[PDB]
Amino acid sequence: QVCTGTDMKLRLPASPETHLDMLRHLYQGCQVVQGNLELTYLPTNASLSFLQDIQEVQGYVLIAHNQVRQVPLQRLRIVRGTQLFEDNYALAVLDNGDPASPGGLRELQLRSLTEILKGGVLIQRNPQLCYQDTILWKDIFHKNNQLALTLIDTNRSRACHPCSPMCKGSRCWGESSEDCQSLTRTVCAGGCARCKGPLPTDCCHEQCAAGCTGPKHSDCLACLHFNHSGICELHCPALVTYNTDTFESMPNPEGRYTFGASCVTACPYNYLSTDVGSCTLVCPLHNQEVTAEDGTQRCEKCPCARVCYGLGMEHLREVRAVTSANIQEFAGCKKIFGSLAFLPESFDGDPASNTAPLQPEQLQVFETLEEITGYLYISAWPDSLPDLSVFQNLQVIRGRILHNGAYSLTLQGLGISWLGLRSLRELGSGLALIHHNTHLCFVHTVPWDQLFRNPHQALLHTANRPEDECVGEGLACHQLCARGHCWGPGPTQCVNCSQFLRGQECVEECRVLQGLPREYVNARHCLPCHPECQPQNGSVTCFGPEADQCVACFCV
Amino acid sequence: QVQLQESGGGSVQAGGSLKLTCAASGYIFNSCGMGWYRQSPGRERELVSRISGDGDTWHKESVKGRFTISQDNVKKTLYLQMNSLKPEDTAVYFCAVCYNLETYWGQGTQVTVSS
Ligand SMILES: *[C@@H]1O[C@H](CO)[C@@H](O[C@@H]2O[C@H](CO)[C@@H](O)[C@H](O)[C@H]2NC(C)=O)[C@H](O)[C@H]1NC(C)=O
Repeated sequence: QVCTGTDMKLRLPASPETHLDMLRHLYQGCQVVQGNLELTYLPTNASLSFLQDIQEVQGYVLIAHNQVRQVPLQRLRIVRGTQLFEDNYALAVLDNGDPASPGGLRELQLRSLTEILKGGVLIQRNPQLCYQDTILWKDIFHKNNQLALTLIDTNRSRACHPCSPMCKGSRCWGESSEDCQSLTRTVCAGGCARCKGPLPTDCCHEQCAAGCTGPKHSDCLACLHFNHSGICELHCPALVTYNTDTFESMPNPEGRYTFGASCVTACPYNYLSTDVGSCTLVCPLHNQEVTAEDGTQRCEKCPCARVCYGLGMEHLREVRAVTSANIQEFAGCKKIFGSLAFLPESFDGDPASNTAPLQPEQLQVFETLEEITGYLYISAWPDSLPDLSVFQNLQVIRGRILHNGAYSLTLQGLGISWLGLRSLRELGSGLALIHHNTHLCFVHTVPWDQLFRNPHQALLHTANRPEDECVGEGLACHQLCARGHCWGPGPTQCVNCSQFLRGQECVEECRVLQGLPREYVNARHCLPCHPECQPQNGSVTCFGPEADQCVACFCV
Repeated sequence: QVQLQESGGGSVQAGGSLKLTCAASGYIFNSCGMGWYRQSPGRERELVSRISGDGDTWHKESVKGRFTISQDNVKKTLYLQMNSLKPEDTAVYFCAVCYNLETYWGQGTQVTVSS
């Protein structure tokens, strides 16, 4: 029911062939959009029925550069505007029109939208759009909306059918009788912020937003602040109460975490639980992340040890790419708080800022890297390097920050022939996008479903090297890779070994009983012997690597 | 009624400065944001600088550091101080005030930067 929005603004989707698939995966079944609902560059034939359940948007709504004529958001009741398009608009409808029937948005059909808490409305250059000038927009803006500057272009290249004759006051989102605008603010008695009618009895509880079906904080169409199990309330119950004599902290059995506009018993997967009682993706200031025995992580206020920040964090907040100017900042980092993006400028250099091209050998700085809390984005890569094995120790990309707000892993326009991300076992959130890598095989040998953690995730892929061109050249998983899962060719690229590991190579059998030198197995790895251990012709030989655990000769 | 009117437009060289004045008359106040829009020929009217109803200031990135928005509650005026002007700032500038959730507009004043 709760999903994450995007953060792409007007930027062009790199893969139009899969852009719509991404939106479907994000929003199918979703009712509450945490973040921004951005619907852009959609073609005339785009089926958008997967948006039909969206009821709340926490950030802004952007509908831009589409040729599709209808965007079905008829259940959207409230846009909270906690983020704003251009920092000013909760609703932006731009350039939806074409460069028999012409494309271009024809109606908004926001027939349930009765609440814009913060932000104005921007509607520009939509040549087929009607009814933006038959809506009393001031009714939708919340009583206390402090930023509602609004600019609505009403040039159109077609006649508009009048509102249905059943619409009171000639206000409607479209031509049908179901598109009449219901007023919930300007018709209220006693200046109450929202009502369901003209009398004082119709005033909503002040913790409601958007409207009501009755007088109580359980009759709201939306909560102004927090939904506490069907009750709209100003704040969630604290996780701690204080003993009334000592004021020592006591666990509160009714305590809840804040998550968007709701009170939850536990933070959802990939979110951090704070001591403040909030679910967050980025820890607040002066804090440190701690992993519990579950794998669940808590944020904790803090002599706080030094940390490796990636792009989008601290001094790298504005930095576009990993370059030769900042590459050394990641030396020895097991965990990068933030993201990594490799762009053409990373490896071309930039003479304007006198930034030298990033050399391939410098990418070895990531060999220690196990975890990226943000995303990994690679749109250029050294042609000499056949894979991404500089990240071969990377175990998880959390995706707490997502490229364009959607993608935790992006690989595009590269010359690599395989992935080589042989430790990658989790994409905590976001989609993977792998396209237009002309030489890249070993994409469908990866069990992507094992890496994902929620059903809104998927691999989107196109214009890589065709599966049959890879098969006809003999580029398949090694025989020792369990279930034909691998990240590249040979026995060092298996997801899971069929037998044993001697270091990085999957082998059929350790030299426990035969072969020289002898080895002992430990967690299905072939670790050797102390050389002064005489090889037993019959049985085992070593139980450890030192001369202590040694049979035939400190066995010196 | 209520009216907004801009003055102070003019023509300067690149690097010049101008101060636009938006004079409000009638019963109107900045309750839900006020600011300056600009519109070039063959281009959209777009927000440049803004003060919200609770006093938060915002500037379009291309004018950040060069434009200064201010107000005089006694005179009921909104100002846009423009320094280090660039040819790309050439446009008609409009003030807009949001009051009781309705947006009111001036007539616009021409600013021309030559280079
Ligand atoms: C607050 O959240 C509760 C979930 O606990 C919402 O309750 C659901 O409401 C819909 C329709 O209103 C029903 O179809 C569901 O069966 C309800 N579920 C439960 C568990 O009660 C409630 O609508 C929310 N209130 C808001 C957002 O104002």
